[PDB]
Amino acid sequence: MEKKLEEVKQLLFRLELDIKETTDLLRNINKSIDQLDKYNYAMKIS
Amino acid sequence: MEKKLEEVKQLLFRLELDIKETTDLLRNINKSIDQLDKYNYAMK
Amino acid sequence: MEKKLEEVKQLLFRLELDIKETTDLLRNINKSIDQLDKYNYAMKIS
Amino acid sequence: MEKKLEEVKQLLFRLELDIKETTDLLRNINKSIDQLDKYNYAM
Repeated sequence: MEKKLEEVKQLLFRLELDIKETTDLLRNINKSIDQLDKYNYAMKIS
Repeated sequence: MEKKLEEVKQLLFRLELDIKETTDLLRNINKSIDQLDKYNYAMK
Repeated sequence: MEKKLEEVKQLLFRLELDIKETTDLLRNINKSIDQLDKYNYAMKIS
Repeated sequence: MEKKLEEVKQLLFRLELDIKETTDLLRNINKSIDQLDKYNYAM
């Protein structure tokens, strides 16, 4: 079982990395949309 | 096996916290996107 | 920008579903760990 | 943003593969747990 638990641990590390890389990409996208927000605020509201 | 179970239990929980942060970010992005639609509605 | 955000919306939604599947999986793993703990503890106090 | 979204697509693909691989492993672990219980009545 301990062998199998180690296999689980290694897959959890993979999922953890998947989420890390995905979140980093989301932060990039988030900044992009924030810029679009500020642009459209200036254009349409102010 | 006790220690190994603890190892996995700890890692599971840390990953749950990470995923929570991802979910928060998703919420924020969706709110920013909704803000854009709001400008189209309100400007006009 | 329109269809660019459309694609964003599609990806965000796909990710939302994948996150749900991941969190469910993590709870399922935790259940298995909990059961293994029950057996291990039973051995320890025997 | 085009290329960043493509990278997101690739990460979702990898995530989904990894979810499936983990699900498959867990199924096998749960079978072992069932065997533990099968032979647990008499310690």
